[PDB]
Amino acid sequence: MIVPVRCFTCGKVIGDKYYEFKRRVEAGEDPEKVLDDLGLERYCCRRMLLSHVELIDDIMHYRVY
Amino acid sequence: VEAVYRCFKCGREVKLDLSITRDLRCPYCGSKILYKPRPKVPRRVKAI
Amino acid sequence: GIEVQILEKKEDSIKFVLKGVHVSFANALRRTILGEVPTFAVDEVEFYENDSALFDEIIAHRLAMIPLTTPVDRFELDALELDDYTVTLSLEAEGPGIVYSGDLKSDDPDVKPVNPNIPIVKLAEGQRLVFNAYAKLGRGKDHAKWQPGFVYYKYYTIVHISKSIPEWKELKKLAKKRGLPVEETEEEVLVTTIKPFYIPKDFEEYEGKEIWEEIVPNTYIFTVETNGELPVEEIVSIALKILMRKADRFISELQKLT
Amino acid sequence: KYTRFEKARIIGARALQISMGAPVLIDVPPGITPLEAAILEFEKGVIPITVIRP
Amino acid sequence: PPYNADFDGDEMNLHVPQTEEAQAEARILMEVQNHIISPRYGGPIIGGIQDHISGGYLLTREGAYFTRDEVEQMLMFAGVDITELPEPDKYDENGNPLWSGKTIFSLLLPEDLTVWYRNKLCDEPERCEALEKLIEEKLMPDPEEVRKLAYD
Amino acid sequence: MKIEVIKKEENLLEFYLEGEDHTFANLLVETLRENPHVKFTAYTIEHPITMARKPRFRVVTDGEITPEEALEEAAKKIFERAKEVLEAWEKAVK
Amino acid sequence: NMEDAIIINKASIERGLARSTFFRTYEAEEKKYLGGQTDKFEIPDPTVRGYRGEKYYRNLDEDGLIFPESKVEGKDVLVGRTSPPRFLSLQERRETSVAVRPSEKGVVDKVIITETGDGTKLVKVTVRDLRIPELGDKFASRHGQKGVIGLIVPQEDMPWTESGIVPDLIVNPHGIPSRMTVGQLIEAIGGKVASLKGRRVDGTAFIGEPEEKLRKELEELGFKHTGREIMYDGITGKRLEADIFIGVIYYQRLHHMVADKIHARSRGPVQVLTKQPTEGRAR
Ligand SMILES: [Mg+2]
Ligand SMILES: [Zn+2]
Ligand SMILES: [Zn+2]
Repeated sequence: MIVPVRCFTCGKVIGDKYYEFKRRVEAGEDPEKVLDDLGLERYCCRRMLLSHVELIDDIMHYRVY
Repeated sequence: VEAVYRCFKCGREVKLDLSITRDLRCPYCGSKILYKPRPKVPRRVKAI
Repeated sequence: GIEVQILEKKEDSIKFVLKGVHVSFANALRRTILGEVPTFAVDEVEFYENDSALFDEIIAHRLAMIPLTTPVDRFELDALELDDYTVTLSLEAEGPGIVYSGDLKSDDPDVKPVNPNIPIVKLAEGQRLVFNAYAKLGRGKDHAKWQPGFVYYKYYTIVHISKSIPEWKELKKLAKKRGLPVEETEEEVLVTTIKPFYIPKDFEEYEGKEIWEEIVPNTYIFTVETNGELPVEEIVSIALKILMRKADRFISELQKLT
Repeated sequence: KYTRFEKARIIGARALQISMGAPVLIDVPPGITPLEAAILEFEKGVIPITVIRP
Repeated sequence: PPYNADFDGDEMNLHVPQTEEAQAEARILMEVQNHIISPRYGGPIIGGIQDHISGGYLLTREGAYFTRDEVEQMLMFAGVDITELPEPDKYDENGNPLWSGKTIFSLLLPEDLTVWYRNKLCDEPERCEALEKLIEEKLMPDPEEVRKLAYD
Repeated sequence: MKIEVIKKEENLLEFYLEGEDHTFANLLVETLRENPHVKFTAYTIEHPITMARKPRFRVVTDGEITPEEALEEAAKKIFERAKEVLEAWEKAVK
Repeated sequence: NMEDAIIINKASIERGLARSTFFRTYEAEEKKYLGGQTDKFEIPDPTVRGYRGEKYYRNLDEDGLIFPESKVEGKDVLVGRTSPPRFLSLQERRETSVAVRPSEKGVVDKVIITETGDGTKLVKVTVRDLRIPELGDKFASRHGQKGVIGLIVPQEDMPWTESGIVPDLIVNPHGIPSRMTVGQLIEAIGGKVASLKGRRVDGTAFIGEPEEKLRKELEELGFKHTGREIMYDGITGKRLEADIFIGVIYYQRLHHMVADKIHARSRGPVQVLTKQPTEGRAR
């Protein structure tokens, strides 16, 4: 429901780079250039950022106490 | 046996005794749905 | 003789060439780094309040996944039996906002999260999250949470491109584009495979008979990177010292048979 | 000579006899189970049960 | 194959006999190694499938050769109680010894087995006909004569 | 690490090595194969799940030296190579 | 991995791959019988008939309801409730507590108290259970290829490509020719092409991106157009003889988990009429 901390395959921590990637790719910058800037060489990491969907934001509206 | 509960809609403190209560409802809103709040004792979870 | 040559060096990655070593020892070093080098990691969490949208077992995993720095001087990281020293991480948050790894407060100044920007959980208004997390030394084979980084290697190979090919200039341009060292010679172009080099579709016919390859024996291009828990040089040294300690213990146990 | 049905029947009878308290006619390794004891007696040839054939 | 089972979600039941006679019946009549040959057509029902056949072809195909470590490791993995490697089939450049797949496979067969037939890979009947002629003329051909006419 | 002997002969030694896996076993057997007096040597994991930490070994020699002595020689060569690699790493990294 | 079995990496599982959670809701009514007799939520006294072990009431509150976030086990009581007696006894109260299913386990997530249509109290309790992937769990791609996890392999044993990739999953090459699912092979190339170029690939039925475009684009990025990479064996540390097809494929975890299918009966109870063992895992 939230961005994972590390890539499932290699283990590199990519949890902090999701919002930066989303913002820069929204601004208009080329997604591949943004990924290369962030330092994600192996496509195992790039998959995790490219395919992730943020789903914490629409389940927070229901609370259980 | 008095105990505290949390309302379903407004999520506010409701204190009621179910064993003797006949009309179970939140006093602030007519909701008949209440939660039993989590206890305050610490709980241990394995980080697996 | 045995020698090590550095090719690249940066903040969290080291690239070097190992020479004179059999494949078995190289694979042993890789496996030792992957599984034997110990680090700090969260192993048990004691929640007091958790009103967030995520259950306890998800927040616990996220806490465990965060890398924590590991001091090198204070502990015998190369010992075959590790210490049971425990470091407690505490946190208390409330209200709207994203809980970051930088909000964790540690008992020990030498053990703290490496990256202070990793998100943990989003909290709405009126939501509180209070817990204590206990971190202890552990190895990379019992659980992936204790891995110090990631390591792989490849053979050190030289790809020979005959100039008899009508359009070898395109191959040379592609090799220079990929960033590999190219040493042009007479009738033959030498490409050093620092990084993988796959010939294109149109040149696939020339493979073997004209585009042949040469594997330099006992030479491997290592690649080691870390998440920041330990410097890469310390990781390699610790793995190498564990390799000696295991051999010494085997010598002792074998001598016990007489 | 023996049909597999006869062999199975003989072994099943011997194992039940041994379990119910009959002595073993051959030395056996300790910890063995009665069925294996009966099978051992059989392949060793010490069988006290014979089969009736018309 | 006897169970007609594949590991795509199939569930299979297990039963435990409770009496000594039932256990003896299960042990003597119902052992798996007893039912290798199917009663329907008198042929084997238990046998190698898929990767077994593919690996056998890879091992016994023409041109297959293995090194010292590969031979030792594969023999130890198979469980063969060997304590001395046979003579190398060929010597690689740099002086390394090599063993063919035929030699490795022959260590699993009984010491006195003899048989010949045609397999599904037959594509040039002349090659098979020559071998059949050589075997027919004398019931024991010279192995160094067969190895010149060896065909997959 | 424990050594549990399964069986032994005039020139054969077969033993478990509990607390180990392919990482050390493969290196040890590959070091052993360099010794000219070792006729046959190999290891295996009898089951990838239950015997994950119990690699079974077999060492056979030609009688010139005891298998227990060849194991000592291999384990000493391993230590020498590891140390001499570490020195080069230390000198090159700084 | 033969006969449609699959092999999965241990490290990836430990990092949060296919990890799932299971939910189940229990229900308990405080029925009101004719003649004024009624049930009641309470701690069952040892006097009452049918009183199970005190061990099973370890996680109950004085109002008769379980504390949320308390971990429970098999046949543990969630809601304690006593019922009016049966005339064969007398001056007794039948124990009619609602308990966890005999083979299930987890943690109580939430407790809800409501009123039915007739005003009687109604309590619903949901128990959540973590389900880490294990042997026997079923995985299926969307091309109809399905299987179960045959083995969980440590990361250092898995082979790695010379470009630094470790497979998350390994499948047998034997089912591909018989199943004739070329679309899965095309999706394998397309996934890596999308993950390498930084944007998703359209896979519409009859107007999706053609195979030849993807093959050329993969070669443009520096890989081989066949999708084959050189890997090194994770045990011997030397490269395999043949180039290996590796890509990225969408896989789904099915709700056929072995934790819900395993079932064993020693003696159990018996049916009233035929005096034979009952039917189903639940009883
Ligand atoms: Mg099936
Ligand atoms: Zn990655
Ligand atoms: Zn209310």
